Amino acid sequence: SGMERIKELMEMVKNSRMREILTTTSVDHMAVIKKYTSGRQEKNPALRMKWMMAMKYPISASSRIREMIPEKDEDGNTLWTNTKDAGSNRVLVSPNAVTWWNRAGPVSDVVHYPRVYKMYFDRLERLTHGTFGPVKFYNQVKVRKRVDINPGHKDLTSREAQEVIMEVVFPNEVGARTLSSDAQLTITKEKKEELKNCKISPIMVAYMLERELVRRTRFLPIAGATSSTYVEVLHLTQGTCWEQQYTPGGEAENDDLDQTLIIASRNIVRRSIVAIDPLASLLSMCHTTSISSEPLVEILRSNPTDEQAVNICKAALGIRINNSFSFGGYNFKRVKGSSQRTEKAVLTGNLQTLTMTIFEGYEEFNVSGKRASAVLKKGAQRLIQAIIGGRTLEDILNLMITLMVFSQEEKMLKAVRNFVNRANQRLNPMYQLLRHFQKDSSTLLKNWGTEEIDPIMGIAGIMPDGTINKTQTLMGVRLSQGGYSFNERIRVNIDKYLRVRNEKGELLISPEEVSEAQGQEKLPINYNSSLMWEVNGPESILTNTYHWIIKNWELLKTQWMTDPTVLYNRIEFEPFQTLIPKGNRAIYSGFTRTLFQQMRDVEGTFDSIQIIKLLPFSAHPPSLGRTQFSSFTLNIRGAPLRLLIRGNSQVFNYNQMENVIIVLGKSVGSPSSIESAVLRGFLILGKANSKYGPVLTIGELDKLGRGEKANVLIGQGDTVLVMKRKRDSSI
Amino acid sequence: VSSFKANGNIEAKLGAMSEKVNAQIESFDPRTIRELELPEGKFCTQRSKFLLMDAMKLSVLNPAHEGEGIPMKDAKACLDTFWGWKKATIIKKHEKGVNTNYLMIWEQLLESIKEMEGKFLNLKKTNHLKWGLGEGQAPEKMDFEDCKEVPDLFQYKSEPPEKRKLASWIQSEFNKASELTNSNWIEFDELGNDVAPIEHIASRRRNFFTAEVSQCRASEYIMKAVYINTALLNSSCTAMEEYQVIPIITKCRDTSGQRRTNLYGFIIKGRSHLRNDTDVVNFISLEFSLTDPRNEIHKWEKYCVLEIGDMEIRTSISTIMKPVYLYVRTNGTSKIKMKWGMEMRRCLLQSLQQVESMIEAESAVKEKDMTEPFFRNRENDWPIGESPQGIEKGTIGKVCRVLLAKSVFNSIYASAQLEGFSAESRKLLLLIQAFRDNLDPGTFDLKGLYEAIEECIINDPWVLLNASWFNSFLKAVQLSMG
Amino acid sequence: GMDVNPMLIFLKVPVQNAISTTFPYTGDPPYSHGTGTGYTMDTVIRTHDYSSRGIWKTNSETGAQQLNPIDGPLPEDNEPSGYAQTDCVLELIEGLDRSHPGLFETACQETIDAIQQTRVDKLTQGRQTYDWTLNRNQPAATALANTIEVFRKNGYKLNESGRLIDFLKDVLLSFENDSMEVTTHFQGKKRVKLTKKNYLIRALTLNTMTKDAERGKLKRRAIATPGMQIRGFVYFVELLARNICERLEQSGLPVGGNEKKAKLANVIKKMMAKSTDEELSYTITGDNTKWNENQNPRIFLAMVLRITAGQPEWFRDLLAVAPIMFSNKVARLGRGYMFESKSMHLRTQISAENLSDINLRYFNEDTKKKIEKIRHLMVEGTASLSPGMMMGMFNMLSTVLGVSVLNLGQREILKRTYWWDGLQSSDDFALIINGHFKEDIQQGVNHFYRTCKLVGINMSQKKSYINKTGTFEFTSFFYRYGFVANFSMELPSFGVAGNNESADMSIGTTVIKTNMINNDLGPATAQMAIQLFIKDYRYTYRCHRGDTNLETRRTKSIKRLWTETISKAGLLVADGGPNPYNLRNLHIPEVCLKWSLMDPDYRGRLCNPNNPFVHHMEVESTNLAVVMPAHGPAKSLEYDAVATTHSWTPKRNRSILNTNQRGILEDERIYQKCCQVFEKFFPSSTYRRPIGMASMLDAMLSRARIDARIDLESGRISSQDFSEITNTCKAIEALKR
RNA sequence: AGUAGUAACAAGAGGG
RNA sequence: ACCUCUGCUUCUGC
Ligand SMILES: CN1CN([C@@H]2O[C@H](COP(=O)(O)OP(=O)(O)OP(=O)(O)O)[C@@H](O)[C@H]2O)c2nc(N)[nH]c(=O)c21
Ligand SMILES: [Mg+2]
Repeated sequence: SGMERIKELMEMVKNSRMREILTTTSVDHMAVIKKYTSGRQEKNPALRMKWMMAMKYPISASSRIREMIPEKDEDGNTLWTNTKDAGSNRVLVSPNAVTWWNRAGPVSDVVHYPRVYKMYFDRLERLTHGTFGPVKFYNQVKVRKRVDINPGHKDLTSREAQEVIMEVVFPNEVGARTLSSDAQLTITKEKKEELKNCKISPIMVAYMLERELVRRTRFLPIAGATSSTYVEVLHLTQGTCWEQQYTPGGEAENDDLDQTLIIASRNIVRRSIVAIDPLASLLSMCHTTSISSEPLVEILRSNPTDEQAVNICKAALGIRINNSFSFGGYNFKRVKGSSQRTEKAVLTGNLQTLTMTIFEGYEEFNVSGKRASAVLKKGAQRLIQAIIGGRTLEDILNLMITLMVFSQEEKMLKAVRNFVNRANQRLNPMYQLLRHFQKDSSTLLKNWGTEEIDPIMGIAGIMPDGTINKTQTLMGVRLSQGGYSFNERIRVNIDKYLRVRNEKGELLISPEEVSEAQGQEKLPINYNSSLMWEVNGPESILTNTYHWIIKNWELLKTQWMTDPTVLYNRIEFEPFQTLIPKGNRAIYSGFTRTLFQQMRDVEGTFDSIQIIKLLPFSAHPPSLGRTQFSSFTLNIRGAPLRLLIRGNSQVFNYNQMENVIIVLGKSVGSPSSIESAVLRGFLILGKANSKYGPVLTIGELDKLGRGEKANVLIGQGDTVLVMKRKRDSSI
Repeated sequence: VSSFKANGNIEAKLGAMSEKVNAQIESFDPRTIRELELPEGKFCTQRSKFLLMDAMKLSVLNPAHEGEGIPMKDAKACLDTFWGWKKATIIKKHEKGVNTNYLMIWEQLLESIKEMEGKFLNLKKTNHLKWGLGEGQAPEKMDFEDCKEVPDLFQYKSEPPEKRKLASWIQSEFNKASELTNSNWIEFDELGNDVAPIEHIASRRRNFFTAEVSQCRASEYIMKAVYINTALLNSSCTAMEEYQVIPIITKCRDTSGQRRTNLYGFIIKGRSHLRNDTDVVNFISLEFSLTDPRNEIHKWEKYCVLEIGDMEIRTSISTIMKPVYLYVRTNGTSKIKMKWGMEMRRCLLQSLQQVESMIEAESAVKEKDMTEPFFRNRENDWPIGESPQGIEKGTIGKVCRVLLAKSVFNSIYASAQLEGFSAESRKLLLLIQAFRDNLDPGTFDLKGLYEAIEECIINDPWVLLNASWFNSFLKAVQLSMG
Repeated sequence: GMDVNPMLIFLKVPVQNAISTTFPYTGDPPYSHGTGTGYTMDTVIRTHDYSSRGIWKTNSETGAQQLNPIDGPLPEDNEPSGYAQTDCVLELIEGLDRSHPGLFETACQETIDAIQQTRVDKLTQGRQTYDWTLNRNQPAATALANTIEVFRKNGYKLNESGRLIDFLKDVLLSFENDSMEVTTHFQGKKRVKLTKKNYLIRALTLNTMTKDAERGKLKRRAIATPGMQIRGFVYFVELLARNICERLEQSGLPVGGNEKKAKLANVIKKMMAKSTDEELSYTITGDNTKWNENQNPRIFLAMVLRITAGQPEWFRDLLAVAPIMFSNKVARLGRGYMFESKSMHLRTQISAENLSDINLRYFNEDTKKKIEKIRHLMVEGTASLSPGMMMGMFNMLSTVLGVSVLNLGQREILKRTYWWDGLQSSDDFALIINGHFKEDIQQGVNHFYRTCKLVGINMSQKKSYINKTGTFEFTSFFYRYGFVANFSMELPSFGVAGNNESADMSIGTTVIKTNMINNDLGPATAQMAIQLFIKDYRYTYRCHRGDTNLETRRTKSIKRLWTETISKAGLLVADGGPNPYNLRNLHIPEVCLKWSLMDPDYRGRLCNPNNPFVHHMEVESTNLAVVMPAHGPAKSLEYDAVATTHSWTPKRNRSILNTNQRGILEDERIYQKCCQVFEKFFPSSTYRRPIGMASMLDAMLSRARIDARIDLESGRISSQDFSEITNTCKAIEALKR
């Protein structure tokens, strides 16, 4: 219509003030005058409301209330007055007016409410159809992470959501820029259809659409699954000392499932490699494990994920594999050659040390895709040459960039224009270098170079542009055609130690190639296995192992005294082994068992805390070693923690005052001057003594002799009198 | 700045700066530190807005009477249960007041109640009532130009508070506050039905909680505070020109289960044109007690106490007449104080969150819910008190009530003294903790820290007690160490 | 004879694990009564005392006495000192540049981009702001409006572009005016001409007042509010500093609670990994004393010039403005004092301005001494305050300074028998010092402390302490081998928020839920918190369940609604309904939770979009409350709620009706009228602010014309409407003429 | 008087 | 003596 609004305007413009304002206030300046006010933000709203709710007319309502409801109700209550609220034409009304309206006012229809407020109603749906398992009690470290908080988002940026909401709610006010993406367009169609004829305030529609469309996150202490449908009920599923097992109603994302499958498979592989029979152990865990009560076996049967650990599990189960990995949404299959993982430091174009892994060796790569394909060659941080094809030039673009990133070349390293987030958590390096060069090739292409390709009337070229050129191109870039048999899944076999070979006997995958990254599952994994602690996670491997030792201490102690080697070999210590760097397991064991023998040998120097502390490190065939250790390294979420041999550390300490052992900050309960189990082949006697010569490091005790007592900087600022023992202890 | 390049600039000036600029660490050993010094002066006196341990109630079991719920009607029904009235006399003078005026207010109140009709009661603005409620006591406001010449024109008194020292009554009140009564004081609104297992677990724990707390005398005070402050804020807002009477009522249930209405006395609200959130409403409180103030007058400095009747006690081998007193007081509060008093139920949360965290910590290590064990296997497993013999331990039930009482007293006796005392002493607590954890603690100006704590102990009875408590803790820790 | 002592629990329970009991936040916090003039004077005096050994100058433009302690004599004792050294500051900032290659350049480039993009209306965000046009505090937007208006009347209107930087240009150019004209309302309206000097003093003015409701302190303190001339310049300086702080792992700002906790944990972990097993490690739980009073504008000028080295001169000069203005600031001295006569039972107000020449007989000894010291600083009713940073505001930039000192502690820089790292957040810090022996620790602590002094940072020796690494405190976070909970900090947020019925329900359940997740609120206590909240809500809003016999102004109407409802379980609590909440559904909006249980007519009334109660303004401020935590500044709180008839708005304060400023209410009413009708033509302007130089009227006319045409050639409208509109448009067109 | 506590309230402002 | 208005609005920053 537009009938009454223009009449109003006419009316207003009759008035001189209003005409002046309307004629001398630009659209920009309207933003200022819209907020012009004498009213201030209430500094104590709780008090003010308590005060005002005692008053007859504390509520301010549109003046039209006066024609919409009676002045008084059946009971004699005045419902509205003609007093203008300060600064507006709203009037002062009673709360009785709100109730009146709610019993006797104009009934509306609410067909759009579920659709506009879908984000909210969906929460209730997921709960109404959720299932509760039981409550378990235990201590678990809840690590603070950024996590998603709104299920059902469309993964739009704030720009793209704005653009979409403008098209949906206010199409004629869009301006010049209209929607690129097909994701944007298909959302626009749907929403336009769902919300047609909608008479709810477009403010609420836009507000809700914005909340719903944009992925929002938050930093929270979270122990379990990090998916948004789990985050949403964190208050219900997780307490300080408890877990309420629960499954929300509705379907999981395929992305969350895939991600969890990879985490599960890696955990299983990593646990299995440290068992006496890895394949037997992996198969066992494959057959007992579930993700959200789905058997892992079924998932592995029907899930297309190609990943090293996943493929090891598939191999074990007789499932055919595609011996490929994904990178940036494109499937990669190495044709010929191989390379080597190497940890080295890299100065980028930002001017930044960032020391993640490199691939170093000859590797031919066939790369399938959505609408594109290519034949990338790679040496050591080299793009030996990438011939790319596709339906559109566009589809050749995405993959073009992806492949320059993937090369690891110095020309893309020194071409970027940080390595962590704000919480200082390390981020994905060879995926972020892609994200950057995604929305800005500019520098890369004009810092890559060009090439003068021969007439060879077939192999075209792409320039530092996107343009096509005849007998020039980028450094090692081509545009040709070629690329069904890439997707064919092959039958493989797998040996006791998880080596995967094709039917011709060629090595496809080895457990050591499996990424060492300890991720966090988006969905709950239940191993249901005697080989895995009931409580998942590396922190929990630590707390559970020590908790278990302590609670079984009487048995374990007598086993320590009578039958050491059986104790060392117990299966409960194998998960803990996965936290110890592979290269240290044997020497750490050797060191530990020797210290334990010295404790046995030198009577009256028993120490239960020292035994408990070091015991897990005994669980590996020991090697002979000279090396003295002041600490053992554990790797917890990609970061070394050091457990000190002598006394308390941040990782493991005994607190006198509580009389409890605290492990990564969690209590796991509790069970002469001579220390028999700190140095191999020495005793600590007590306080250092100037009347026994100067202070040596540990690594200078080297050349002492039986009976010969020194002063040592033993650790954490202490100096102690040691003595090289007269006899030895053997293992 | 644009061409600046550093070359030993910091190092040079460090080498030119006096060694008196330093942060020398002094080793911290709780065995060799002194107790906090408390202020000296007259003894501290009561400053709650209502009587605590000394309160007396007239009550009606299962009230039925016309208009059950209407405060004044309930009050009359409670009054009607008492037959021991008698001509009022003054037995303990408010030294600084016109004690005659207080007597006359009581008589006026009683008469006006006797004759009231309607649901509310506004008292006549007699001379005695206007005095008690500070009518006209604000100086007439004038332009400076018109009074700049008055000889005694002066800045408002802006000086440190008068100091007062600890007296035994505050500890005694605290003891009583943490004790069980045989009445349930808290009635809770409904929850949605329990569905999740954790909900069922929580409701079992919650019921143990209420069963420790609902009967706790601290919870009686909560209900007194919430009722008084709610009625006084509503009345303050709606009857700004009226001397409105507010009966002091709570309702409880016996352990038998029967409802009971309780009348403790009355409040008379003064005028209440409250603008700023600190602006004062004067009121008079008139509260029943069997306590004879003359035995402990320092507790009752601001009160005029009347003898108003006798109470028959009858073991039916004897029967004895117990004087009934009326504790009468001018007092004041503000919108900010009333608001917080209205919210005193939050004290339940501070206590129970702590208790629950203790149950949960143990549960984690035991890998099971330790609620029933904690509440049922009453070992004395928490130090919560001291006798002449030494440290006494109590059950988790006792802990819940002591922590509740602490929280409730923090609300009743909220002060800047308490704020600063709490924050500064907390550092000293943490230093002691660091010593006991073997973390080799050090200070930079311990003397300064002590002065920072001690200047906060001025005259407030609760702060004086909390300072005393810190010292007892320090001594106990010292005894357990050397 | 057993005496109960709750402190004895600490014999058994580690202090951090029962730390909640040391926080008395169930009682009302302390409030100031009356003037802040005494505290303001205090602060002004202290700030000068700490810098007293510097140089005095008279400002050419304002005549203000200005003390300069920079590059002054070096500290000689442990008292708070302002003798920061330019060369030492520059060394630290250079050290930080070295440690973060490209960081300054990037942060600068982001600021330049922001300068170009930022709209004038950005300044509409903010709280009470000194308004030089009124010589009074006003809301930010009103203060902005007033400055813009007075500017344009005096010939400054580069800001008509709509860009912030053009308003900044206007600000500087305004200082050339011989005679800025404003209008007072005599005690009516009247033209006042300010001298160039008067205007400049007002432009450089901080208003001062006392801080209420602060916890943990016996005594009150003064705070300050700057005006509009400075605010836009502060905006950009702090944006620059923010960009830098975000990339500093030692910055506590601007990350919030959980992320701050993550970053502290990280830094311990980092530190511990980087040390050797033979090193000792100690943590200082650290507080700076007299932070605001000892930081110096001149030093921040140096920091800004250094950080922006190599950048375009226009940008450098732009950023330098805020520091320069702060160097030349003055404080309003507050409301003055009240006096009283016992003999004559009277009382009177004197002004802070009166203090320049009032007879001193009226005052107590303390106050009289204050006034005597202040007099030499007074200029046109204000006190000169060149040193210090009373108003604060450079939170981010002072954090950069602190971090720069932390950054010095790397082993490769120091090459000593000790080294350090830590976290800095304004005037809180945690320092982790490592070395081989205790004497290395002491030396390192002395090195750190003395360096701090050389740049005007003063560690509080009374509030700080040191222990072996493992436990520490940082901004009422307590770490005992990992952060523990402090539930009591949050207790004040448990209650009825006082926004409206709808918002308060969602806020109340969300508070319980977030405390379960973050502050170890146990499930039993959480259930009780639901029950206690519901009760408080029912009493506050008088919305007791429809089957109850409590008498209020609302009870009769709610009972009717009750007796007339079939499905009573569908009634909102605010409509006399039952509480549906338990632990499992705290994250579900009430209206959603009861939707399927509601009588369709009730629902249809409740959710009628046509109702006259709801007050929608803007998408960007929808479902937003402001809450005041126990500690720290006021915060926006998002809540989830369906807009209903319970989403109402309480009435405005009416005290202005009795004042000279009552004309403002009418101006407000007009503007809203104009903005509302505008929104009938451009609905989208409630979502995204419209852009344009066109007048509001020309924009609306063009919209009406085109809308009527499409209406016609879509079928929606008849010709005998399309006539009426296009005609009405032409009348407006002419009436405009 | 009382509240309070470094300065305030114990009604303010306006009209007549 | 009456009449009228006001109850966060000369005072709450970052
Ligand atoms: C850059 N890449 C990527 N890539 C393989 O592709 C896999 C997936 O890449 P990614 O994004 O780093 O994922 P991933 O390593 O699984 O991540 P994470 O282990 O952190 O969970 C790598 O683990 C690696 O095996 C490579 N393989 C070879 N041969 N050469 C290369 O240059 C590269
Ligand atoms: Mg400070």
